[PDB]
Amino acid sequence: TTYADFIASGRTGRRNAIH
Amino acid sequence: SEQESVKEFLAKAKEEFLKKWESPSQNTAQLDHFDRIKTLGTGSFGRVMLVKHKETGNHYAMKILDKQKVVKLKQIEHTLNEKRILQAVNFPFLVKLEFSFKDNSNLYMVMEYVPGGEMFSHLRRIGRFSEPHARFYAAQIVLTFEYLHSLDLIYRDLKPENLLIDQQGYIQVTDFGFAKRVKGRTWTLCGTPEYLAPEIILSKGYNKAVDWWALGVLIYEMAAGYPPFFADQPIQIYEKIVSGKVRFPSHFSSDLKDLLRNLLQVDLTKRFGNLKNGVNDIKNHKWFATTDWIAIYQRKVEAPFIPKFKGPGDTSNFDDYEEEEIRVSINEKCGKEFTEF
Ligand SMILES: Nc1nccc2cccnc12
Repeated sequence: TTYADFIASGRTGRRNAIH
Repeated sequence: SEQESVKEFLAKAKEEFLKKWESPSQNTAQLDHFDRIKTLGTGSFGRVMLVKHKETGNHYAMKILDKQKVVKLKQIEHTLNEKRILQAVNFPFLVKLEFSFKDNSNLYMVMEYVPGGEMFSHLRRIGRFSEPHARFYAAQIVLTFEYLHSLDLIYRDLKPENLLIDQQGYIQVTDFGFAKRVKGRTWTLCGTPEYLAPEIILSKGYNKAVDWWALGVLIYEMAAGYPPFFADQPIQIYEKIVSGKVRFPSHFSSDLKDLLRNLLQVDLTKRFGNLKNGVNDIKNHKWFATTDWIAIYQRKVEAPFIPKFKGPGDTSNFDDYEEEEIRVSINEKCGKEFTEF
């Protein structure tokens, strides 16, 4: 499921701004 | 008539904003006015700490920026933007700047303490919000962006990490680190990867329409539990964003998908919020048909939940962070660069 893919991804924590 | 009232409200709001924009407050407290309690969040420039103001006993969130780090990161003008704008704005869903000052080492912005934690924390824990709950939060962002944009301000860092829940269950936007007052287009590469509009990624001039794109990303993430474009490498996120494709969970209502196709529109000439009707293409969309915009502004709508509160100065709705001792150098750093702060 897309949710399972999200939860296993490296991007579920707080996301830093870019610049 | 409703639209004329909004017009008149924003006109008076701009008169008040510009008075403070042109004559910013400066140096309205000092560090030893506060007892430092606990770190509430971290960032590249510094940290936000829970503090107690000694003379009143009020709790505040004090954002601390290391001037030398701000310079190294080429964020001088953005940091001046952030404080000049925050001290001038006034809206129910914008965190209130109460004091600001600087010393030899750091910049300090002292805000009203919002005790209910980041929306990010509640969203990750519960998984996803129902559409009524997501609509309740989204409506507040719609009104906040209508306010900011009317003042020629672009926010540029919308995400759940920056939306705090207050004791009434309503949203307070914090972190104006990328907020900018601009009438033309602008060009700075800034934001958070999942929320970047295509025109930012592609190095085009852009305007307030990037905030409405980001609203589409936020509403999607609130209602789905994951953002519309994600991957472990930022480059792959950008490839998804510019591709023009987006898929929706099967539980997304028909109205929600139609709203999101118009917000997550790669074509600036078709993106809701950037058309002839401005924000009213959003406010009048069927997905918002039950939203009482005035009642939301007046905080008269029952919230989806009220965060838990053990007492004043309680931080249980926030993660724990490693504490670092705030040091102030004997020598003034970067004085010229931050003279107006
Ligand atoms: N105004 C605030 N209140 C509580 C927590 C906060 C965390 C980061 C930034 N601002 C905050």
